[PDB]
Amino acid sequence: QIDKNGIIKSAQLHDKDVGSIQVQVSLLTSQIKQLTDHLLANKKDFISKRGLYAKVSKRKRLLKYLKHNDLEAYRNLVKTLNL
Amino acid sequence: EVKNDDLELALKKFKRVSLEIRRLAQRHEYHLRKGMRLREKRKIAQKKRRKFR
Amino acid sequence: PVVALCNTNTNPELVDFIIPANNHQPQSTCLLMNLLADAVAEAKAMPTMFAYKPDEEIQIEI
Amino acid sequence: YCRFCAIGQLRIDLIDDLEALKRFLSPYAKINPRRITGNCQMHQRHVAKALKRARYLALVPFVKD
Amino acid sequence: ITTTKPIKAHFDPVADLLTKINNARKAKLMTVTTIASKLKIAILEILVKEGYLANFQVLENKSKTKRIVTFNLKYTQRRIPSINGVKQISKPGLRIYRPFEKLPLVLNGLGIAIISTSDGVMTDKVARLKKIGGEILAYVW
Amino acid sequence: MQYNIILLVDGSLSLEQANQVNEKQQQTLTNVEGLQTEYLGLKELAYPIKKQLSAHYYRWKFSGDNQSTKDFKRTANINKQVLRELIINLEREYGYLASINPKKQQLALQKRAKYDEIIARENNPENPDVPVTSGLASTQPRLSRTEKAQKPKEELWDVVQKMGNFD
RNA sequence: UAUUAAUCUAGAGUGUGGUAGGGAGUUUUGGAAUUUCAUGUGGAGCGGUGAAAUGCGUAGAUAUAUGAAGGAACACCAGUGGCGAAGGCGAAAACUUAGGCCAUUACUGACGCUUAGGCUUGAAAGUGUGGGGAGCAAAUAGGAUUAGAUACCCUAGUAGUCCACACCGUAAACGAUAGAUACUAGCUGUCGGGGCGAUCCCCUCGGUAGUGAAGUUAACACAUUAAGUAUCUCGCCUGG
Repeated sequence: QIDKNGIIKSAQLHDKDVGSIQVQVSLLTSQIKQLTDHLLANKKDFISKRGLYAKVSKRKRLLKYLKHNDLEAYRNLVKTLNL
Repeated sequence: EVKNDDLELALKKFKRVSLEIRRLAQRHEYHLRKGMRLREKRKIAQKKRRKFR
Repeated sequence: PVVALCNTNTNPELVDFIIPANNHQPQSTCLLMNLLADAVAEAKAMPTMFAYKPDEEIQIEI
Repeated sequence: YCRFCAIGQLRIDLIDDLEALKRFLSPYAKINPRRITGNCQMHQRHVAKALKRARYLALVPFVKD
Repeated sequence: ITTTKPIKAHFDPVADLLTKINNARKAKLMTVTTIASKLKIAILEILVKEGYLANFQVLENKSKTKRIVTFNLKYTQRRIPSINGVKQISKPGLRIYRPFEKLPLVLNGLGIAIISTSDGVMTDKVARLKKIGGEILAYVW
Repeated sequence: MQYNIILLVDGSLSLEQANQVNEKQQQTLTNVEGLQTEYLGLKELAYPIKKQLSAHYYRWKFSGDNQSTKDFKRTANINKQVLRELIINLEREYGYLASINPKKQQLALQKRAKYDEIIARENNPENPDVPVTSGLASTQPRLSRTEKAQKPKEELWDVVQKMGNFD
């Protein structure tokens, strides 16, 4: 469980945007936190490791896209440390 | 088996079901591999489909 | 050239004059054949039979 | 014809229609081919799974000759 | 008019429109839709005003978000296509340019080509007339 | 979520002891107790389970958390008075949406369609008649506006005459 | 075209609703069955072969009723079946979960393809640590086959054949079709969703299959899941 309904309302810039970048990266880091525990529990579920690699690659792509187009791209670092 | 109450109709049912039993047994006295298994499975499926189509 | 009683699904590139009418069924083939015979019958100074007569054609099958 | 493609009971367990499972059950406690179930995929896999469910719970015999 | 189905730009303007021309020439059809672009607008109008295909219309949606173009090809009662073959020499990653002295003719007696030097679209004859070299679009015959 | 639990009893003992051991097994749940008390009477098994031929089958269904299951697994197996351990949460393909369930009319249509009451009714399934609702609204409307004026052309079939002038 | 500041969604993802599937792992078990060990039945044979032999056989074989123990794989539905990046994934579950699909009228706005390097798995066998050897059977032995039996069958039998740790990365790892965006005749069968709405069909978004146009390929043959015309990125071919 990730409790998407409880985390969607915590990183938003408006009251109707649901597809923003910040909510996307919040979802991605929440998935990272969940699946890290999942993989350290089950060490042979390699399809889960491939999926985690896919989400971390997508998160890195999003971070690069932000750092390329927008200077305001480090709010999510000061709350949840990355890199 | 069960249902032996007729002189010949029950005999026909018994022989048909026993032929089925023997055919089911034919795949259980020799060694085979998974690919070979898939092979006779596909062959039997195609043969039955040609029987019905 | 040659004219063809062109049933649908046939190749139109082979045919030069197309007649789009039913021919698999006989009820249309008889009428079409009679019409073409009447069309070609004028060469003999022999009057046509159908296409101008109000009487209906005959059809018998069983 | 399939009994289950037409009514849309939308759920299969032991106490939806057990006598229907028995009718679907072979005289030798097996499962009838596609010619009897009347369908291809989904109600068929539903009833096969349910017959397995009852088999584990011993509502129908594994083998009865 | 109101085709009520979506279309999208495929990879790139020049090859996107040339793919639809390929479809036109091989499928022997009449009307083909696609998305709009200034380059495609200019090449279509210069190609039609010289008399090489049929007419075309530019269309837009209810909201000012998307612009599309459909195009028709000249045909005859004898059912003869007006196009025999199209080939682009320039491709994504290969943007070759020519000077005025070396302007590639197109099978001089027959072919038609467009050269975007600096002013949108100019055909080969006016390109020679103005003595200016640029980017060759493609060869059509 | 909601759960479906089946429980068994050992031997042909009385009913009060069965209810008592059922209650004893019920308290094993970790935090949530929404039990439903019912049983299927007494049914004879087609094959022996451990050494007996008949037993009582009890059922429960509560809505709680998923941790309320493993405790039952290590407790019921330890209890030597149970014979079977079916535990199903919800994961068989099921529907409860209030737009598909109101379709039992088929059954209401079924029995009367197949029930034999008059020697004149002759029916057989797999027969197409295509009842029509006269409207689907599934067409994905997209309108456009014209911004340039040009003229189209009409098309006929390629009719060819082989020189038509042999005379 | 680069460069650029702002841009607008259809590209593309995210949310919502519906729906599907042997997707992966972990933990519990069940059955029939084989083998073995026992308690009763019975007396000359039993096990194999184009024909015969090795082996077992009054220290009651085989057969036969029941019990007990245990190791592997999950008949039956399982099909022109579905998912899975690949191999593969079929008894029953609970758990943690993975990727889809469909309407997406919501949200953001070019974030999208490739990616030599770097990593993620990897059919089987084998290697080094624990269980087990129930069946199987490389090797070894014995009996027949022919001048020849290190192979062709029978008897046993060697590790391995599974469950845990660390490997090793080769497969005819096959659709012999690198991975995406377009379009193009049809026809038939088949799975999911939507409304329609007893099953029966009418459409749409999709995948899985055959048939078969132009057109292409030397030919076989490919085709709406291209080997057709296009285009993009990484690899390979320049004779054994």
